[PDB]
Amino acid sequence: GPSSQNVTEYVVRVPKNTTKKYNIMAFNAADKVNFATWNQARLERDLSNKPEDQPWLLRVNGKSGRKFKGIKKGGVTENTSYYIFTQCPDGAFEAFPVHNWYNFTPLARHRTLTAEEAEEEWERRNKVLNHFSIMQQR
Amino acid sequence: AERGELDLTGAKQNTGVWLVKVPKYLSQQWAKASGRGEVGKLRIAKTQGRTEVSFTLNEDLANEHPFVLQSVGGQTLTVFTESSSDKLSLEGIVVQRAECRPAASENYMRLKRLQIEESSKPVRLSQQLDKVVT
Amino acid sequence: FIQMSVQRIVEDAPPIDLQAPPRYLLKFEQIYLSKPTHWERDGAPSPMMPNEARLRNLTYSAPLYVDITKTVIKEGEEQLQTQHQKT
Amino acid sequence: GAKKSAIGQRIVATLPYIKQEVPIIIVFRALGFVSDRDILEHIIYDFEDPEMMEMVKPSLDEAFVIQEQNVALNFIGSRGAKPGVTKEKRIKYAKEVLQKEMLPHVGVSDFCETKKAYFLGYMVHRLLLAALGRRELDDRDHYGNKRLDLAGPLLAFLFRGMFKNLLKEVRIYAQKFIDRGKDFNLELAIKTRIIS
Amino acid sequence: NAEKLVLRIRIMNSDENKMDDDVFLRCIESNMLTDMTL
Amino acid sequence: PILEFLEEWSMENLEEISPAAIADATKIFVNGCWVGIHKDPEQLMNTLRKLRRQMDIIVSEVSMIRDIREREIRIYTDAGRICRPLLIVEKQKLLLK
Amino acid sequence: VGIRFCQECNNMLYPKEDKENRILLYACRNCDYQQEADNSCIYVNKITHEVDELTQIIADVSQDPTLPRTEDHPCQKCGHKEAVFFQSHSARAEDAMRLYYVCTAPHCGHRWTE
Ligand SMILES: [Zn+2]
Ligand SMILES: [Zn+2]
Repeated sequence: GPSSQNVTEYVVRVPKNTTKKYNIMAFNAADKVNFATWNQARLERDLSNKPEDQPWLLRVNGKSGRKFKGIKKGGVTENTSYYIFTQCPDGAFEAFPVHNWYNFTPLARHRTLTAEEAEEEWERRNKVLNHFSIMQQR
Repeated sequence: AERGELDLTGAKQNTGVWLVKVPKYLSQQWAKASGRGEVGKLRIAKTQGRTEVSFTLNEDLANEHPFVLQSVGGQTLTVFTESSSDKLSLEGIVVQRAECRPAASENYMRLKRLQIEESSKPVRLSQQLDKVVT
Repeated sequence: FIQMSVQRIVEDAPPIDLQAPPRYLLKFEQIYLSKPTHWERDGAPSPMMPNEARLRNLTYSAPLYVDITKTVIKEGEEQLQTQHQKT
Repeated sequence: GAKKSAIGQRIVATLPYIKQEVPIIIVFRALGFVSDRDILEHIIYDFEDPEMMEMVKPSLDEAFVIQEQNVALNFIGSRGAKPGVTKEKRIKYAKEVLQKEMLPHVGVSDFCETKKAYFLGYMVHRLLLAALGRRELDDRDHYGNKRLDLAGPLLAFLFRGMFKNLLKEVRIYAQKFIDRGKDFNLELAIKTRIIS
Repeated sequence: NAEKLVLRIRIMNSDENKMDDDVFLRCIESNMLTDMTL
Repeated sequence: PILEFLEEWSMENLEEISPAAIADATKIFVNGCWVGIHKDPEQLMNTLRKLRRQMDIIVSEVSMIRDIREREIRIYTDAGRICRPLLIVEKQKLLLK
Repeated sequence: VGIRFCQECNNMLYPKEDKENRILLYACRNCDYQQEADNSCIYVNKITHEVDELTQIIADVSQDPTLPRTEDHPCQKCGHKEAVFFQSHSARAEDAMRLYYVCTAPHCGHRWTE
């Protein structure tokens, strides 16, 4: 059929400026990220340092859902550029430079041992019993 | 609905986009005018059991760019944008990755050498001074 | 070392920031070297030949100069930038 | 020991400007990799190798208590040569130590933690191969592991120490005059005998 | 007679009837490998 | 110049890769810094060797080492490396004529 | 031997026993998560460790010009006469003199030992 030999060619457009900047969001394969349950999400700068030069914090479904932290790619693309092609009704490809690259990883939520609590366990770090029980006591 | 809410509509539509790695000279030429609305045409040719992607530089822009696809199963990529009006949205999900390579091999290095020399202009070196400073 | 390392060392040095409140900055940019010179008792410079250094027990050394740019801010919406060439 | 020989052999790291070494996994926690899979992905590149996975088990147990990046940073800061007065300052000190002092050749930028984790994992990966006998130990006598400091690099070593003194000296000279209220003469601030 | 020589070991019944039922075997296994003398 | 050329060729940066890809690929080291990974080490070494011999981007004193068993390519550009000139042999023949 | 990671926080799963059912369970720490173990072996170490070197051998070594090449041991997979032979030369063996052969034909990384 036509698909066996289909040839497609589209025009490429590079607008001088866009109101919204384009950046890449990367998720590790092992994360098994699924957007079906992403009913609501929140993306904002971190408050630990306390703006444009700080990491990005991503929250999904409020506190109940998973939380991800994005970090700007340290390696700069001085000799490289990245472009994204998006389908449009006019049928011409549009390329937007990647303003930033962000790597997001899930953050586990639970009663993580505090800094003060970790001090007590440091005494038994060399010799500890029933690693499971340590969390139960906490 | 709030300022920090993310418009995840693009994810719902499962829109697919392509991530392309291109050299600076190709983008530099685009950055030269960057306002004519046209820089070239992307041609994709498919056969019975093989697909090839190539890009052609505009004749006016100049005054062949074969494309190689890459597997995207090892990492999941998504594209999002931040609006100047504080309205973040997700453009779509990356479905394929491609890279651009130079058709020429010998004379292409000549252009790279000029860039390396050009980037060497800020590299300041000590200067011999004929007469002692008085 | 002379052509690259010395210049890189001077360039890589952080600018000197001083606060009084007037603020002072010193930035070193360009490094110059003159030919090995010897200064007589009267203070007249002259090129130093290696044999003369050997005979007169001198050190075969070349003067080193650096271009220093000084910028001063006195919280009066005025900035004065004075450069001392070949310091 | 009863439990000493059960976990096995654990890996520690001796980072600069820290009096005592720290568990290896803690350094990964400080760099921003919390989950075990994320840390092990930087150390073991082939999960199908059971031999490599066992070698890191004792290291994971040692740093089991520390489960957050901030907790790990505080642990690193607590052992710093200059312990912080408060917990917040300890984290800042630990961040600075890893940012610049740890594997500086990998990077010093604020966003180089990922690159430093890969190389640090490579250092661990190289250690495991030596422990597993898969790779031969490096030879100190092998002359491709050596470098020769010629006149240039030797002189460049002196110049930075002597140039730092020059810049320190002008700072001290200028500070006296600035505090006095009078501007300072740049020519007089420079002590030429320092380099000569 | 079997080509493979085997020796199955289990903890006493009285204790079964405090440290850990699983880790203790590793401590025994490591202890018996080196400390024990045949 | 080495890093710029490597990025141009089919070398993936460490940041932009998943760890699952590092198993098959060969690590690329430049002055001891793990720059990235490459899927065709043999072709890269041929290209790297060609550039050095033509003195295009790679200077003569740059040493490229491929550890085939360890799946690592080490490129060294720093000072202090002791080297000697050796005649290149191709197909059991001297390129010197 | 199999190493399992938690599906919630991607942390290590350690063996655990449920007295209610008396079945091995891999329970995540600090995650109140449990999984049904199937291997039934939680720990195994081989002191002799007769691990095959062919698995460790990498087919790319056939491109090494410093390795000797023999035409007297043709590849079984493809019949290529040329082969590159070497010794493991890896610690923990205590006797490393046998030769492992790797086919030199491109795309055929067949490895064998005589
Ligand atoms: Zn878990
Ligand atoms: Zn074969």
